[PDB]
Amino acid sequence: MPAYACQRPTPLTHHNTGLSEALEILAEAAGFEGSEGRLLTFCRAASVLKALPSPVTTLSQLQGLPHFGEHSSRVVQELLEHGVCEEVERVRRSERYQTMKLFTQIFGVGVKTADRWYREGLRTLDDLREQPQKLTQQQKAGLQHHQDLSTPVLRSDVDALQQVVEEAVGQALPGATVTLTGGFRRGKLQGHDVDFLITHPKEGQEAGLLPRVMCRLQDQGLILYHQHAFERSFCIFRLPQPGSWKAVRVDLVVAPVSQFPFALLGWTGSKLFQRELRRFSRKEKGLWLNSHGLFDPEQKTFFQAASEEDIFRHLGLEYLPPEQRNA
DNA sequence: CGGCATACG
DNA sequence: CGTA
DNA sequence: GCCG
Ligand SMILES: Nc1nc2c([nH]c(=O)n2[C@H]2C[C@H](O)[C@@H](COP(=O)(O)OP(=O)(O)OP(=O)(O)O)O2)c(=O)[nH]1
Ligand SMILES: [Ca+2]
Ligand SMILES: [Ca+2]
Ligand SMILES: [Cl-]
Ligand code: NA
Repeated sequence: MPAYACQRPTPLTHHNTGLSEALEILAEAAGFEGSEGRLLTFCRAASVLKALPSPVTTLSQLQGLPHFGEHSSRVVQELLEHGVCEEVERVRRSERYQTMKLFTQIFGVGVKTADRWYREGLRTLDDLREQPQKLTQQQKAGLQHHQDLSTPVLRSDVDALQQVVEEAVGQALPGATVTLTGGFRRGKLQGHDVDFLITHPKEGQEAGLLPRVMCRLQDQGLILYHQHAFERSFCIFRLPQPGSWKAVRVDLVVAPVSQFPFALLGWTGSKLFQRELRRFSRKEKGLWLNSHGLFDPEQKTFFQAASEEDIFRHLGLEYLPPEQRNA
């Protein structure tokens, strides 16, 4: 078992679902307390279990796995012995956990805002709706649309939506393309939102595209919310339903074709996979990775990539298709 | 012990 | 601060 | 919380 998640395949479905879920509750709780280091360790330990070829049945099977020390091992031990880990259950039922989860799920609310609201004594969505002058415009939209946004987006909804985005994109810039990224590209049958990456095969033609796309989608009556030069838009969109519609979150991002493989890689995720890939790049290869490129700070040069395959090759990693990046 | 990804709106 |  |  290699130490970095980007060095091993992680499928979407696996053989240690209950154990990984438990560790991820502790990760999430660590994040609510601003403990990013402990969040990372618990996430990494969970991901290791996702990468195993069979179920963990005995404590000795953790021997030598990376990211399993005293704490993560005791969590697995208790689950294996009793079907339950008392620490995890105590977190699950804490008012702090439940409220921080509720608040941070709102579009426009992060951990820092949720925490402040918590310290002010706020506990429920109706507590937030009573004092709406305290909310940003983004938070107001998040709160109004919270119920629809809490419902998973189905993969079967996505093609119709991609077609409406493609129509708007084609008018904004003929020849521009739309690629489905995120968890759906990794094989997920549901997600909390849809992610589209937009480019054009002629370098430079994509400059100024996103505002033109957004104005057209808004003219079609499809945009319930958006922030508005820019290149990422975090939208709420009107998705058709039988006799009606529902609000869904859609992310749109533009990249020049030169950057497209880096953007595709980044936006395809998973989040842990990307953090691990960027950590690997910098710490093991001395190269700086982001969704725009890969930089050699000694040479002061950017690596040209025509494909995700190029990027794994420039990092000395075995290629993983999107379906094996579910770290 | 230091480090923990790295951007844009 | 929020967002990916 | 864990590695290196
Ligand atoms: N949410 C999130 N995504 C990030 C971050 N950094 C980063 O590179 N990404 C990449 C990894 C994600 O897989 C990708 C798209 O984000 P997402 O939240 O829509 O995640 P997803 O498609 O995998 O999940 P879901 O919609 O199925 O719930 O963006 C981050 O801080 N938060
Ligand atoms: Ca998504
Ligand atoms: Ca998204
Ligand atoms: Cl970036
Ligand atoms: Na939020």
